[PDB]
Amino acid sequence: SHWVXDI
Amino acid sequence: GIREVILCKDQDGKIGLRLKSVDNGIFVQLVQANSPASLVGLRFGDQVLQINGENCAGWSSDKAHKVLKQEKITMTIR
Repeated sequence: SHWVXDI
Repeated sequence: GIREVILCKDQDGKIGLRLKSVDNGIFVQLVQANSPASLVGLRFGDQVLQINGENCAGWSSDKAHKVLKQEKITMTIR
């Protein structure tokens, strides 16, 4: 239900 | 069961970790094999409780970007 970030 | 990981970016500035915000938490969604993230034992389903000593429950993407993509990163993991 929310964001995705690649680090 | 709380652990701390202290990560070092690779030669290209990357960690190999994908994080996902899903109702009431930040979780590890994918760890690239043979990355700094895999070397400190991060795995799918790990919950990230703190990033650089700050509680990150409910953080927006902007806040995470600011903190994580503004060469040491620390996370508290459950």
